[PDB]
Amino acid sequence: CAFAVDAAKAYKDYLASGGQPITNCVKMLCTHTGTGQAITVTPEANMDQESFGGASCCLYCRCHIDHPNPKGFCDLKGKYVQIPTTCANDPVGFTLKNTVCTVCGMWKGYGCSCDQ
Amino acid sequence: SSQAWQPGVAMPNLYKMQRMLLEKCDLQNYGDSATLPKGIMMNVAKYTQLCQYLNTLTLAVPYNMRVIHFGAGSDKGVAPGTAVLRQWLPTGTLLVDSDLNDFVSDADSTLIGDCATVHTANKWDLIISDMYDPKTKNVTKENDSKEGFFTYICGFIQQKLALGGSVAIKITEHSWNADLYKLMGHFAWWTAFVTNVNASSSEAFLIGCNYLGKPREQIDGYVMHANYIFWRNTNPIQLSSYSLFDMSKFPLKLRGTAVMSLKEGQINDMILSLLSKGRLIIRENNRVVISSDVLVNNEN
Ligand SMILES: Nc1ncnc2c1ncn2[C@@H]1O[C@H](CO)[C@@H](O)[C@H]1O
Ligand SMILES: [Cl-]
Ligand SMILES: [Zn+2]
Ligand SMILES: [Zn+2]
Repeated sequence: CAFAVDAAKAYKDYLASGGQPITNCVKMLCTHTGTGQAITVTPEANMDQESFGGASCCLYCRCHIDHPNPKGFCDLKGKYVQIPTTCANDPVGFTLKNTVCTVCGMWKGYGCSCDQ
Repeated sequence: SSQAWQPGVAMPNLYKMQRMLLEKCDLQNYGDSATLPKGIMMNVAKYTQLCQYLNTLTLAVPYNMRVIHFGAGSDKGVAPGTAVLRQWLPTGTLLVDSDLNDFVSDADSTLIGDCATVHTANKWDLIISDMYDPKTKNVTKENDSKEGFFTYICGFIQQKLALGGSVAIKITEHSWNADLYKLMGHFAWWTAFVTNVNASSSEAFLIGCNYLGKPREQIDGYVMHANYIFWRNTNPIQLSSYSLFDMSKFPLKLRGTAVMSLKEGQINDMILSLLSKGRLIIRENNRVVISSDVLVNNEN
């Protein structure tokens, strides 16, 4: 398939053009005293984050399209994703645009302190 | 009252013992809305309070626990209730959910279709249903016991709920079934639980705690629903979101409850006593296999 829809680029371009972020991401009630890691088996928001059900924050899940992983696996479905409170207006955009540190499990740039 | 700091209110036992006639439900606080924490959906708040209440019962919580959740989709295309159940349940709990309409879910597996199409090889430790048809809320017509998905739920419980297991099935003034109330008498204990965030509604969760597979009590479900409505009609419940703000003890404790496979002849009074205390589950510990029947038609 030389042709494949690039949903990620479409959403980024849509946001940059002033489009409204995807809504109805499922925010969880929690203590907000968790580890702050990015993607966890139960909500782990710290005081600076909100925790969301993972599937509802996944662009591919929400758009009903194939995941880019060759086996179609989803990093978020069945887990909880922690989103900085300052970015919680657009959890899908946040998870799409950012990366988890493979070492400490925090978001690169939003918790990871490994370059230190 | 002090009820406002609870997750909700369970039917007081004395109301269960009445012989009321069925009346229209007229709630004092109807149309009031609770103030939910910023950005929190009603269905997350509601399931959170339900789970907070279930934490107070003698649920069996085995290793390799199996839970099935009917009516899990929303008009939003997501599954907020499933997200709360998976937060509540021990990590690794097998969670299956289902709905008539398509939705995306955090459950381990999701089946889309009428619940009547759903079959499972295995038994379950907990059954949750939020299935509801708002077309039942017809105040101009008689309020009779409903069939439809309630007929499926009654059979599903009797065929596929492990002994010792529990259920929470959503009902309303008009969405109810007499046999389902009668089946509550096949559990060691039961109630009708109203969440404090949705106390302005005639909704409740009918909860059966520790299934015994046989009647412990003979319940007339037409009378029991009348008793439930009488309770709601005479006991205004203050809308409250207070319990949502303390999540420290929310997770369901992994009790490691024992699972045994037993044939009906071996279920003696001792076994029945263990089942009744939340200390035993009886079912196979095989693989979890589910399916949905699909009707095939060629329209050409
Ligand atoms: N017979 C049914 N089978 C499956 N889901 C149902 C059924 N009736 C209602 N629901 C679901 O119950 C939820 C509550 O209205 C809705 O998501 C609706 O699709
Ligand atoms: Cl009765
Ligand atoms: Zn996904
Ligand atoms: Zn790191």
